[PDB]
Amino acid sequence: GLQSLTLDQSVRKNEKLKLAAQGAEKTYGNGDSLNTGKLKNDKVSRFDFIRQIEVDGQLITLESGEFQVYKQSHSALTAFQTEQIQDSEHSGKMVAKRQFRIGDIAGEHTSFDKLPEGGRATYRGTAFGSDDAGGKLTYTIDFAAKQGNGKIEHLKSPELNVDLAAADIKPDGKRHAVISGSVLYNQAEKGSYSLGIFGGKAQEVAGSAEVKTVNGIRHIGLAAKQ
Amino acid sequence: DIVMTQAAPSVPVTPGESVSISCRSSKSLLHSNGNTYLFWFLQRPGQSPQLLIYRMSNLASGVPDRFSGSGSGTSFTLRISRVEAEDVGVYYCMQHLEYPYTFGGGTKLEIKRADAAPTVSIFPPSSEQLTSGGASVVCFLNNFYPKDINVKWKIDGSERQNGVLNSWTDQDSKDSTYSMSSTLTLTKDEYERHNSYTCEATHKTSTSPIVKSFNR
Repeated sequence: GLQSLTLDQSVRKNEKLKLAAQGAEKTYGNGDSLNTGKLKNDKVSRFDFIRQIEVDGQLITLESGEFQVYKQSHSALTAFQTEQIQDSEHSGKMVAKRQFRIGDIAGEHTSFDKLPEGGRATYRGTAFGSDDAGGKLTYTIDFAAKQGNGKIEHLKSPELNVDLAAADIKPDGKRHAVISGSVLYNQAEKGSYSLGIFGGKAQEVAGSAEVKTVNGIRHIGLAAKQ
Repeated sequence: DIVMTQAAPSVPVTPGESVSISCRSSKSLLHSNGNTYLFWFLQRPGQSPQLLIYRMSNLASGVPDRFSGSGSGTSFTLRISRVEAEDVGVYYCMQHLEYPYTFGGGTKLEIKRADAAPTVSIFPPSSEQLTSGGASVVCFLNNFYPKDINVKWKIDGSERQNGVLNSWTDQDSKDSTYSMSSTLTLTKDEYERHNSYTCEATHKTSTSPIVKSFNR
């Protein structure tokens, strides 16, 4: 599938990201490439992570937990399940604290100017959030109307099974085809979503959603293919 | 607040020996993250406290292998394995689990050296002082063990008892000796109004009082 992924959002300028799985560990820096080629397509791969920096000669761990990678053929995305984090803010201790957030959404972006000029495409894939990679994403794009819409199903948390309301395809800053819209729960707005189109023939979609729940804003990683 | 109880105000130890100083918290200092937020410091007189132990057991950089720390969660112990003269001071335990950060009362580490004799020195008032109007006859009874000593002053033979100050040293960090200074202060004329001045040191090591004098 996608053979490499450049880590950008996932590891900032003066950080090192230590990934470990099945006894092996490798360290990455910003701009470094992740060998997604070795990973299974259409599944979440999990690694132990430690995000680190160096302060006046000593190595400091900022956060640790589980690093997740979802691989498709022309797109892939990463996410972080924090388990422990530095509370540099108040009690300067490493505190047990769980948060889930998307890292990088990468791949071969489809140009807005090189999209199919017509026809209707259906994408099927995964929606994954905190402790739950079992969600199903269904998304439809009408290339004549240049509009897309979809839905998220099969997530354990009921408020995360939402509609991805109809939205226009637009060019982003790099003229990549992107769809940014509203998230609905039982037909009422409860958040926002964004999906990029990937592959030379718009084979795939990948992106994320942010849903407001009674427990706060929750992030959902999204990836589907024709 | 969390209270640090350092029961013993002092703790006797002989050189080459093993010492233990105990601390006690009013709450388990072990965090849910597994780390026990306890410090140990040493403060020598006229100096800032120096760090010895962090995270209850870890030895701060540049601290001799001699030192170590252990603890339960509410009971902590600082341990010096082979006690040197330079360990003499006050040991404070500190918690930094929650605000406010609180310290233990302190535990003075007293060294038990073998009885030593003073080296009494007498000095007449400074040529500089006399022109300023005064006269301070100073006496130094240095490097003696133990602290129990008494000094007398003889002016031409008659006992001098009023206008004399005695300053005592903290146990010496090189030989675990004690020292003190006696200072008989008079006016320019009052001092020149007499000829012989002497120092009478009385210590356990000598039944026969220790004397040091000068004549003009």
